[PDB]
Amino acid sequence: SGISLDNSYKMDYPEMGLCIIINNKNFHKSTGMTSRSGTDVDAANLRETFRNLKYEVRNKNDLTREEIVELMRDVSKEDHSKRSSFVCVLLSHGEEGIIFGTNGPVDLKKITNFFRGDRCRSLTGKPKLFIIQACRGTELDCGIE
Amino acid sequence: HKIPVEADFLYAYSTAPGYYSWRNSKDGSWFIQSLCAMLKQYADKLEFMHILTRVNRKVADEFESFSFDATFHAKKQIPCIVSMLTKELYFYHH
Amino acid sequence: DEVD
Ligand code: NA
Ligand code: NA
Ligand code: NA
Ligand code: NA
Ligand code: NA
Ligand code: NA
Ligand code: NA
Ligand code: NA
Ligand code: NA
Ligand code: NA
Ligand code: NA
Repeated sequence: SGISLDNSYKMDYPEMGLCIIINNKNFHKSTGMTSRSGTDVDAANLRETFRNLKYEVRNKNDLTREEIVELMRDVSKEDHSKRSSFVCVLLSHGEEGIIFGTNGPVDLKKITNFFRGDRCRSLTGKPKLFIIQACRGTELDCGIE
Repeated sequence: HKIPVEADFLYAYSTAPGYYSWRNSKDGSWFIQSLCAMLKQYADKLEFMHILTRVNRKVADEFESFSFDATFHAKKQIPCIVSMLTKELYFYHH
Repeated sequence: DEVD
């Protein structure tokens, strides 16, 4: 064939891939974390938006830290050979490097490590997108007119 | 050839390192509101980093906190695109 | 407006 360029990810596999949405609204009382009013609007918006991009959306609500880790592990062990990409959206409380399960924190590295090129071979070379709505600390941006 | 185990990840953070992130109890979070709007408008048109740059602009320009607490009032937010991608990403093909 |  003619000249070929290799500058863009192959996105014409049979499936776009999974879009996992973790929507943590209600937290165990003992954590002291507030209920994240408005997060259901986000989760619905994301579901519709990624639906129209032809992702296979899975919405999960109010997962413990243990459930988050097991969900990610299980998803990373699926066969993604026929999928172009992978998307995970995390909606929760957070701190720098950390997302909260309903009962306590999860290191973000623990979640993303399941999808490393050496640990999820059917996603090697494919884009893995992590979209994170969560605090990264307590600084406030005062802005400038 | 090998590829790095951290290659081909993109982290679309709602806020800059060290900062709070803002969520409106009625409308949803500033970042997710803006992300969905920009994907709806531009996913058939723009490469993903350029979509996310429009999201940065929308969050930066169109939102400012309102609070009865002076500590939390009139505050701004910028999201933070972290890319280890090795190719351009378009959600469309052909 | 709330914080996360
Ligand atoms: Na949210
Ligand atoms: Na990799
Ligand atoms: Na991978
Ligand atoms: Na990879
Ligand atoms: Na701020
Ligand atoms: Na981002
Ligand atoms: Na964030
Ligand atoms: Na936000
Ligand atoms: Na962005
Ligand atoms: Na802002
Ligand atoms: Na990139």
